[PDB]
Amino acid sequence: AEERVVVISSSNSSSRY
Amino acid sequence: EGEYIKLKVIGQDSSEIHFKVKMTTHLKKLKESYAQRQGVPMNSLRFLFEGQRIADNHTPKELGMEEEDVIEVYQEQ
Repeated sequence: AEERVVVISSSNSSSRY
Repeated sequence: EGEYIKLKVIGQDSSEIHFKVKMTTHLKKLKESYAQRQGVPMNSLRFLFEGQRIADNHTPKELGMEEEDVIEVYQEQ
């Protein structure tokens, strides 16, 4: 298998619904 | 800004997926990503660090994790 690195990202008036 | 640390997640079949997380990251997000990528429900798995269960709201800081630490994934009991 190839190396696999996943980046976990950090944890509204423009909305229309 | 804080740095990412890179954790190795080892599955039942010895496969590995590495995750970059910050020391403040709640590890539920890693668990969800791992389960997604394995195509199984998150609640079918238990994630262990040095044999101890990793909680959804555990952080690497709380667990004393460092670069290249290992998480093992087992079937839920």
